[PDB]
Amino acid sequence: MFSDFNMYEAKVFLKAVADAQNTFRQTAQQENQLARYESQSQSLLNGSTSGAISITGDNIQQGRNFKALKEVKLFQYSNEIFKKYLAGFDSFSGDYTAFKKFLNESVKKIEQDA
Amino acid sequence: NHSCQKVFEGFVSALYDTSYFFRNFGPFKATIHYATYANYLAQNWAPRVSYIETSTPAYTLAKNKYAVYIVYGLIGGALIHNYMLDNKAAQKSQQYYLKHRD
Amino acid sequence: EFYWELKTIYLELSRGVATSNFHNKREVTHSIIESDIKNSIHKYIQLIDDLKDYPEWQHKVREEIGYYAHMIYTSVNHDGNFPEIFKEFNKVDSLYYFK
Amino acid sequence: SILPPLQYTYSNEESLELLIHSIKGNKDCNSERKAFNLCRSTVLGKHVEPEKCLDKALVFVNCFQKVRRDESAACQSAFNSTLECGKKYSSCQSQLDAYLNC
Amino acid sequence: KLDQIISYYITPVRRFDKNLTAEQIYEQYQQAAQFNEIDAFTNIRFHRKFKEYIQTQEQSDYLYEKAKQISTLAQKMFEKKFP
Amino acid sequence: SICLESISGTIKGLQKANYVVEHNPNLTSEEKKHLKQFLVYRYNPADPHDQPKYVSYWCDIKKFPPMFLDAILYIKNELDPTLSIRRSCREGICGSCAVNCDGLHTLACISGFNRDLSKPTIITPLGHMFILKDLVVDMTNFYAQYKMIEPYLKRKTPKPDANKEYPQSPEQRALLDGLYECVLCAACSTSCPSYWWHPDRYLGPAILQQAYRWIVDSRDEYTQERIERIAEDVRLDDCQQIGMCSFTCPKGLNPQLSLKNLMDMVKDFRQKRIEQEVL
Amino acid sequence: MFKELIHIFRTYFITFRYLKKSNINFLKNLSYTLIAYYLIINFM
Amino acid sequence: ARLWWTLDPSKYYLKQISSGGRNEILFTVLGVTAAYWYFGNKRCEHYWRRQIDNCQSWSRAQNINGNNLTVKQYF
Amino acid sequence: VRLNLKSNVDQNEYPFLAKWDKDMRQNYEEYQNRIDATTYHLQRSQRGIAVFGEWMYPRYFQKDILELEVLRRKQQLGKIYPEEVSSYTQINPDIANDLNLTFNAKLLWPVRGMTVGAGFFAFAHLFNLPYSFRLGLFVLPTAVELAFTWGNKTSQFKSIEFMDYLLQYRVSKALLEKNAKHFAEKKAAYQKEINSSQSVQDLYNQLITLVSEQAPS
Amino acid sequence: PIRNIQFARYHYLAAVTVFTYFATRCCLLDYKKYYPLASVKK
Amino acid sequence: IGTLLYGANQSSKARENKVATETRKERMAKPTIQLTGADSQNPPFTEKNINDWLYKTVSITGRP
Ligand code: SF4
Ligand code: F3S
Ligand code: FES
Repeated sequence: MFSDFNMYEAKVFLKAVADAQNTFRQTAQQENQLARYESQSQSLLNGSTSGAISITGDNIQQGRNFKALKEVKLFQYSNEIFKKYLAGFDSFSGDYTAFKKFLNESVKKIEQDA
Repeated sequence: NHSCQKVFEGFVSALYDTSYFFRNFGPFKATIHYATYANYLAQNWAPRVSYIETSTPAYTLAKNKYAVYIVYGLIGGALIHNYMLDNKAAQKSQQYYLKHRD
Repeated sequence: EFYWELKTIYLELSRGVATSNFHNKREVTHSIIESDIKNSIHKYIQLIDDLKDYPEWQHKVREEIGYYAHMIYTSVNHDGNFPEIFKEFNKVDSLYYFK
Repeated sequence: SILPPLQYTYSNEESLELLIHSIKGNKDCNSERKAFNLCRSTVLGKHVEPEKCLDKALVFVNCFQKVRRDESAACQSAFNSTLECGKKYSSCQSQLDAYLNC
Repeated sequence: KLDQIISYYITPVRRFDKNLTAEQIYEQYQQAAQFNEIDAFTNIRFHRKFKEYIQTQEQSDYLYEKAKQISTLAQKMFEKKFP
Repeated sequence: SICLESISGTIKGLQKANYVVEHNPNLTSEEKKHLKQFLVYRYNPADPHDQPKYVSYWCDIKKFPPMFLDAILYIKNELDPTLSIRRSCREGICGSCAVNCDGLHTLACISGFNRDLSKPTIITPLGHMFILKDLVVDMTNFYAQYKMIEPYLKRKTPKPDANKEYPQSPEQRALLDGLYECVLCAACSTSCPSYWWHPDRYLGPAILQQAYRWIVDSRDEYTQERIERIAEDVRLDDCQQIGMCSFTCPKGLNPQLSLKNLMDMVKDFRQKRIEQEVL
Repeated sequence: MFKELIHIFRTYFITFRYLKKSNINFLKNLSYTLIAYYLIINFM
Repeated sequence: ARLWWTLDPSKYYLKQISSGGRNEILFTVLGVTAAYWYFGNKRCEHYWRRQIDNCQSWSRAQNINGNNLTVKQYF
Repeated sequence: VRLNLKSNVDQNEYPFLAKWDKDMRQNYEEYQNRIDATTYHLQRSQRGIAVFGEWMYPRYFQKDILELEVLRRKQQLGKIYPEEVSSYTQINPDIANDLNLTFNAKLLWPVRGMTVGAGFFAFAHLFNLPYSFRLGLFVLPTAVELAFTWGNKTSQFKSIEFMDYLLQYRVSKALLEKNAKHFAEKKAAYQKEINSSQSVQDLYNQLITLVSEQAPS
Repeated sequence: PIRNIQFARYHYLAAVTVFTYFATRCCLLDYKKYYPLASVKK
Repeated sequence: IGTLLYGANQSSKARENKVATETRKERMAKPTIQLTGADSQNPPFTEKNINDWLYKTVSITGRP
């Protein structure tokens, strides 16, 4: 055990450290959310302008140019990347350590292919 | 009072009639009688630890001379087992989480 | 139930005469209370008469229920319609409580 | 089921070391902690503008990292002795004070 | 009691490295919350896979960091692939 | 109907009479004060315009024997004949002249009026009892209380002699001594706090002492029956050993001690109902 | 304490005499049940 | 009286059954058995709780009308 | 801790944020004093011995943890505007009633209890009864209303949830004002080319799901 | 002959004490009144 | 009474079957998902993920 004053000081220091980590995370999340919102707005405007997506109030339907959509291209590229790199993904039934090893191998392979 | 004394008397008569009807209606009356018997059994025959040992010790059953000790031992064993189980569960949860933290 | 009605009547009579009853102090009883007391006295007389076949039961009833009647009678002055209210009680049952 | 659940699981040794380092930091970098608390006390720096208090938070975090390092040989020895005493606890105030004076 | 309260308070602290610095910790927190375009398609699969592998905050953080790094690499590849 | 008016009158009437707690009417008009002052409670509930009207009378103390009853008679024979009082023995033996003599419930016959001409003396009825006339209380509730106690010798079995006196040693007759001297003055009962709260449900100190005397009779074989009849509800449980019964007893009795004995018997009877009833 | 409180109520409060002993016995049982329930709830 | 506070059990409530003493061993056994099920659930729930935030535990809120919960900038 | 009453906000570009800062600075001192009192009480209880402390704590110190949390939440959000409460009524009605019974914003008399008591007085004047009995009956419904009103501790949880929602809404709104000038250029073109009142956050979720559903891949 | 009269007396006294402790919170007091009249640490 | 209870259970089962048929039709209304090469080599169909592809049309290559 220790003194109650020392316990209070340690609690204050730990709370301060936690608050600093929360502030760092909040700043990172705010910057990322602002960037993501700008990118989403730009993508929606480009899609609507190109005649690829028709927005109707709250529902959106594929348009005539839906094949040239950047979102469709991104989905196809993500599928290709997952197939070529994350072969065992959604099917790797190993433990937490096995999954971590597979993820590390996939990340290393992606960096090698980068 | 006044002509409203008729209203007061009528209200009294209506309340008395309602009380009599609710009391003397077969199903509710049987249920109330059963509930009264159950309440008498619960209150008058409550599980007290102390009771009249009127009979002589040569006729006293050993279950009564050991009832207090048995009850106290059961309560103490339950408390100790609960504390031990809580400590063991906390330690096992800590260990399992540390293994799973990896 | 009869004894409780008599006791409630007695408690109503005593309630307006208590020293702590500053809420309402009426010297003369209301006509409702007098009529209720008269009806209760008639009922008590009839019930006591019906208890003639059992002398012990009749004596017990006169001792128990009649005590409240004597208490009420002593709590009310014998003026005006008081004899009209106490006509039934003040025949034999009055002397039982030395009245 | 009323106490708050634990989010990040640390071992007993890690908790004792973190407590000792937090005591050392509160006894050493209290100025940095106060600066961080004051910068993170207003509504703006608390929720609206988190980027403003970034410098003070970084200073406090660097101070905490240096304190928990215990690079000095005397500090390391004192921390090891205090950790041994705390583990023996499964008292120690003198060892804690000796570690603090280092 | 006091030790239990201290442990409960310390439970919310992320266990970073002792030798690591404030700048490195902040960069790692920034890398975790990294803005990527192709992540939207990768995030769904990553979360679906990690839903059965997340029981502790530390494991969740590790898996999320790995997923975020992979997503950033994939976003860089996508940016290099389609001008 | 008359509820609001009654409430207003009772609130105001009590408010308008709180300051004037003593009307203190004067019998006549006088200036020189060579006579003692007596405030006699006058309450004639026969005419509608009549209420407690305690009158201040002045008369020479030496004009009559220094007795409360004698002074009351002198005032009621010469000054104010309208006053009424019950008194027959005039020797403190019948309990008839029990009155509130200077803040105490005592028989007026065996009493002494104050000789301090400066200090006026106030005499009123028995207290918490229906007042039939000025200083005349009605013991109708008390008298019925004597009927409930069954104050008669009850024999479960007869004596074999059939021609002589019941065998009673002097000590056994002494067990009833000091309880048979009660004059039934109802002074102890009138000052009993238990009867002041529950006059109907409580027999009273005098009734309890009479019941104890009847139960403790050597010849009577209904002591258990007397205990059973007494140990019902708050008939005896109302008494809380306050002690005003013995201090207000003009006969020198110990109603508090009699009540203590009766309560001890009742409590032992409850134990005897369990100790002596098992098989 | 319950019997003493009941006696005190029946002594000072004249209005307390309007309730019969059957209700008082139900009142005492209800008070005992409430006390037991409160004792259990404070520990549960 | 003037002193009624006693520590003895109630003479009316100190009764005993015709089959022996008061039914206490069975009642105590039932109480202990019920406690095991009762104070086995809170122990399981309290000691097996983990706090995890993964950006998916949050879900788009909806009003009591079921529509997506959105508040205008100027209310 | 001792935040200055004077806020350095511009008050000419982000008025909502300026008002929020002014409100936070206004009520910071009293809230801090109350929080300090509660924390001192908690520390003293922790310093207790056996049944008087350190044994039933913080389990028996339940009313103090919630009070401290509520005080902290009230310190974080300066002043609650009545207009914003009604928006929270979209999720939970009677939020204003819960806040009034929890934050002591105004006087809380037993209105329904007073009406019930006056109702019994009408019967008291019809079937003639003592005025003391009439007053007792009038107090009894009022007393029941007061008892049912005070002590509402779940209302404190509801108010905590409302305060958290309001804090989140204010944080989001303040962020909108800061980037309003920057996002002004995109807003006009987005409104011109996208006839949609729903948020783009859910709209993007629709487009992503549609692409994952029906796309040439 | 009341069996375990000491046990009954102890149970009654303990029940009274527990009822007083739980209903009045005498052992768990609030020191916020003396909080202003205190010396702050740190 | 037993027959009435069985009939009520059967009616509830019929309603549930109708709901499930509507859900399955909606799921099958999606276009076919190709599974060739590695997609066929390591199909995403998993026991924990089976609920994510029930009545979902795929076109997988393989050797029977
Ligand atoms: S016991 Fe004494 S005071 Fe009481 S009635 Fe008899 S003589 Fe009077
Ligand atoms: S004052 Fe009452 S307590 Fe008894 S002896 Fe007297 S009746
Ligand atoms: S005249 Fe009888 S005692 Fe006074």
